[PDB]
Amino acid sequence: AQTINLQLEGMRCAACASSIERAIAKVPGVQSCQVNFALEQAVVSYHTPQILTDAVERAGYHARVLK
Ligand SMILES: [Cu+]
Repeated sequence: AQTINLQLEGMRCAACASSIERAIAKVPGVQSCQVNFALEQAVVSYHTPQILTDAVERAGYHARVLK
């Protein structure tokens, strides 16, 4: 697969982590997602990084790919 790391903004509580995890899981192609709450980071494996960041932004959070 391919794996990307995202730096997120706007997570304020566990419900935010859940919303983001759900937004990512509704993206066709995604295989796996983990969120680091304190650091506002996600690691996502998928089968379109722009697809992922766009989904997170639609859920109401900022997202950028880390390189
Ligand atoms: Cu929240």
